[PDB]
Amino acid sequence: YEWLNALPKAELHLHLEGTLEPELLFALAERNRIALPWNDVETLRKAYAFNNLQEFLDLYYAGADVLRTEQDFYDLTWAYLQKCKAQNVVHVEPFFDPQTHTDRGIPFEVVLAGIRAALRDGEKLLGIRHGLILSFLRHLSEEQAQKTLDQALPFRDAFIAVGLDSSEVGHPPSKFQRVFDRARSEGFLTVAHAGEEGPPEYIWEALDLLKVERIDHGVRAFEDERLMRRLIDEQIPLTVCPLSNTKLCVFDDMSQHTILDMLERGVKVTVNSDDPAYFGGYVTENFHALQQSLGMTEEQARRLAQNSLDARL
Ligand SMILES: Clc1ncnc2[nH]cnc12
Ligand SMILES: [Zn+2]
Repeated sequence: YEWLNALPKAELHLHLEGTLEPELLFALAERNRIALPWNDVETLRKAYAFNNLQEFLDLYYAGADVLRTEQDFYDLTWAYLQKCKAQNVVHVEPFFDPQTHTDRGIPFEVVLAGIRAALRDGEKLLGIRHGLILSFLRHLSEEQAQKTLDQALPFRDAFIAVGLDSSEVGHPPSKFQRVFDRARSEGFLTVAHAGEEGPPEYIWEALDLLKVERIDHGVRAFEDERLMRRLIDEQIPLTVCPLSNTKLCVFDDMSQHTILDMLERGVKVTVNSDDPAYFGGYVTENFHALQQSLGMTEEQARRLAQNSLDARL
């Protein structure tokens, strides 16, 4: 572990809202004077049992209530930048979900201020380079996304890419092709969750329609050889999330996980923690689960760590 923790890494698939620890959640609630459904930290922590993506999501959004002030968004981001320091993540390209917050009345500018501040502290004090990614909520309309992109236009230099998360199945990338088109046009790079719960088809759609620069998750590509051959050939990065997939039941066990398999095949896979407060591990704890349940070698360790550097935007 300490050896794994010492490796230099990049984290390219990480949702800031999913770094919200039960302890922080209770504290922000107290500061904001909010009566929580949950009786204590322990009761909330026990609630992190999932049978799929949605059950997690419903919870994950409920937690966003305590996020209300610039200082809230600072605290959340800075706490994660500190974990990055502990685990020697020297670089971050994190997600946030503007709509989760703006739809609750919080001004877009407040959300951004607190995160940006934290990120500045991250680089000047911690030596952590960052590339903020703005994610669209895919269960919601393209209209709503467009409205969000309009909010982001004045801020466009704060974001290296637009992303796409939330309930994957039944909301294909094609749903958002116009806004993504428009985003690239306004000079955004792009990325997307594809093939977490949804079919490989969604991953071709991400590559070709949404013109992503990397596939987030992407594990279900394993069912599609033609796709595999493309991944391997184009060296398109995949931001894979071990704990997330186990917690969400994408795999029934860590021993069933295919990330090493892909790696030995030449796929440019990376190790990321995704929603660390909900999956019980930051990036180092992900590498470690690989070692424990799949006898990952120090060899493959260094290799996955290096891909995360290579795949930076
Ligand atoms: Cl991994 C993932 N998939 C869909 N929605 C999400 N929100 C935070 N992480 C997410
Ligand atoms: Zn994710």
